[PDB]
Amino acid sequence: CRVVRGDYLDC
Repeated sequence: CRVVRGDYLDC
């Protein structure tokens, strides 16, 4: 998983 700034998946 990378990050959530337009980068997270479902974790």
